[PDB]
Amino acid sequence: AASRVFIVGGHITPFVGKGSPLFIDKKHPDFGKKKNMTLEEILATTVQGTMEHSGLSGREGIVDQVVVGNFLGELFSSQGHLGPAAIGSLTYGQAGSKNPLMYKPAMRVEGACASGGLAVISAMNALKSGSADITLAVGVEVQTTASARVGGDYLARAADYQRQRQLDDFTFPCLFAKRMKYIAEHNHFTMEDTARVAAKAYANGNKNPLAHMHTRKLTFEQCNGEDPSNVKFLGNETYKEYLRMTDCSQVSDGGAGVVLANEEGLRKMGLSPNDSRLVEIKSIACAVSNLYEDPDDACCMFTSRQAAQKALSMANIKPSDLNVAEVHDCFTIAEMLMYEALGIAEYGHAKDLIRNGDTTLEGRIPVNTGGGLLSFGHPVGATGIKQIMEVYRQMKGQCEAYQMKKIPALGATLNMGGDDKTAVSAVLQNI
Amino acid sequence: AASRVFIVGGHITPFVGKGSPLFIDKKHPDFGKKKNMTLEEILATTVQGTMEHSGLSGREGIVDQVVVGNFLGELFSSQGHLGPAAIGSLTYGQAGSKNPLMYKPAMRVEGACASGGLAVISAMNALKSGSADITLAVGVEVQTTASARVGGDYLARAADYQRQRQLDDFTFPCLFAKRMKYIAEHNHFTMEDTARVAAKAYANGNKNPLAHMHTRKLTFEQCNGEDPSNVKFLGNETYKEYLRMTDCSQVSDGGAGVVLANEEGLRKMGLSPNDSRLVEIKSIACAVSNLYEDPDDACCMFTSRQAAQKALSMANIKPSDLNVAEVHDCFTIAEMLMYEALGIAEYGHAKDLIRNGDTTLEGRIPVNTGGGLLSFGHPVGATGIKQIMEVYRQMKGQCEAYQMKKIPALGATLNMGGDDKTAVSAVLQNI
Repeated sequence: AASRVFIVGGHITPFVGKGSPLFIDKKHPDFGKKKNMTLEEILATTVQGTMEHSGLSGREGIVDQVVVGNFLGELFSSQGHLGPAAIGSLTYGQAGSKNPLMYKPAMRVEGACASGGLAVISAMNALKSGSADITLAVGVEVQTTASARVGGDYLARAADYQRQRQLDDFTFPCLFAKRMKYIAEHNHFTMEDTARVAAKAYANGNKNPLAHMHTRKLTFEQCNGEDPSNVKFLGNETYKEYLRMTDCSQVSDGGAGVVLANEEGLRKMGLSPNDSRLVEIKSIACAVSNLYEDPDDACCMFTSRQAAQKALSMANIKPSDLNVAEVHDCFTIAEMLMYEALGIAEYGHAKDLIRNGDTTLEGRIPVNTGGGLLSFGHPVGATGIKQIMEVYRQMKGQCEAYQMKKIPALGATLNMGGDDKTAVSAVLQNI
Repeated sequence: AASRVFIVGGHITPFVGKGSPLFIDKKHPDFGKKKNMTLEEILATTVQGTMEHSGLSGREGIVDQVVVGNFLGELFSSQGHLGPAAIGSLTYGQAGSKNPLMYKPAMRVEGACASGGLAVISAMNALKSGSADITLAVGVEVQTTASARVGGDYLARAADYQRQRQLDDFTFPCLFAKRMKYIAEHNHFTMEDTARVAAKAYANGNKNPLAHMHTRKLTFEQCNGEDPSNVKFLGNETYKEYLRMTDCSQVSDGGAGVVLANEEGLRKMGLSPNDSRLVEIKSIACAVSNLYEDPDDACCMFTSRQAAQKALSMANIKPSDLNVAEVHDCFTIAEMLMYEALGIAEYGHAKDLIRNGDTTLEGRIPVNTGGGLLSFGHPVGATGIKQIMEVYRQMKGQCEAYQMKKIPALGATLNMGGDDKTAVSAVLQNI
């Protein structure tokens, strides 16, 4: 009865927002002449691309169900109910066309910035339960339709809003600035260390045409505050000094999709489980903590640590076995904590890794090889599936300018929601 | 083959809003002195009541996963991320208390007014997949924090918002008024038939202390428009004449929860699968259509029909085998169409059932025995789980003044999202 799950293929759209030449604003050659994609268009592009790149064009009816991850569509796009949006995504814009997805099951799932990861878990339950053999998991978000401050208030839906919205209009930046204060007070790592994380993300993004910040070049020195425009922007005076612009992930639009199959699903598609286009999901785990209460030790992401430890234990591997990882760098501060949650650094030693370059493209454990949430960008619902697909892409040699020289055999993802209140971690094995 | 799934117990809160003596407004003895429950409070009450009534007190750690159904908490309560809200619900308001739900998997699922039904399917996939043996599915909603018109706009998130919000502020009432015009043009049923649905709902709700409209008595004649206050309130002139106030489900706050177990889960609790406190979920099915396109025949809810047909076929029963049902009467008009989608009336014959009383408490197929969405009320995320629990309560003889005299052996639910764009249907078998 031991039922395995395979990534058959997937798709990542360019991630776009302010600072990307692909984002249309008063300044783009096409301003007034063309528009940025709507949520519906990103979803359509993501579903279509996922089917295309997974060998399902012309046989989309063998997909059993679709799970959508999305956090804030109801706010930014006035649109919930993305299940039936997904069902209409294959033929979006062609009135009355034949539609092989009609009447299949579909839903949206949500857990803040972990929504993409949750969509993958839900898809996997289906594949393991008798009810599906092939599933589509897609994550989409549009956040460019509101100002930075309105956006902050929207993202604050991930916080304990009643308790924490008062911190700052930029509620999440402030919650992480609050960690960094405590982190500095305990000498856990420094603001130079977090600058070094950004330097790496932006260098990696410069090699990735899909990255929101692909065209932006930043030195360590700029990331460390030697740039007048790298402002300490928070309003809350208690935490203001601990966060720079470059410490923050992007407000982005984008989508990512993956096709997941069990062994019967592979058979229906004419594939063997040893097919070299495949990657096996050896394990996936989810851990969720208490929205209403925060641990004292701001130097440890306990929930993320639990999810990663569960996933690694289920896959029967240790962190030192990992060859590549994607982690939830919603801030530079978060990336450092993620190294310790994943277990690739001991508590208090993420700083060793970032000072030695161990997580750069040339290091022994490259992390966020295409730019992370910092430079690739952070369309919240897409992020969890983008993580999975970036491990997949490295494993199949598809990353071009940021391709790892040594093709990774084992990889991990670690996707987080809110201030370490939801976490989803997967262990992937190259086939 | 697959593991069987059992309802072990569950909970329904009173559903409250304008017209309920339990709802605090400028007119309640406690106005200015006490407040209505927040979403967090409803969720706490619901999670605690569910554990309470499912024999899990003290041993809540044996629950493997929690799934929350909710539609619009991000709008009405500025709060998403209800997974970790649920984890914190067991001990809500007791700072630092020990919490056996810590680090369990949890998420929110969403498909408009089918969000509760989808929570149930999702929990069931977990039970069948190796990852859970006992699950908690809870559905909650708070909608009384905005006006009726704002509420209309928020509920329009269930529509194709870009395409359909233009119809009316009351977008869903208008979409169903639009069906009713077409229905009247094809003689499918009448506005007198839909008055009869309301009259039965309010009579049933008068026997149910949990019903939002428990204290409101309405004759058929009032429901049929012989009451000056029963107005045709829509703005859209094309559809305005086809919908009265009493045709509409309530804007309610409330929660419902259920504990679901597989065979191993029963064993862990000390229960045998023949225990007379249990109900078996013999089948559950989901069907989703295209958000962007509508079928011409407004007289058929094709999606709901597909879900019901799949569920009945999986359970190897016919509609005529059913002894009780709960259907999605978001309008009286919807109830009539639900009879035909469920298959207890043939196409064009729901009118025969409402005229002959077959779906009343004394009929051979009672439907919505406690008031339905019309009188019990409609906290959208709770509805789907409330349906399961109402069938359970009838089957176990717990409905008091609205208890069926002949205990039902077989029951069905049909939960719908939006304008028949998502449907979830379950076949329940009494033990």
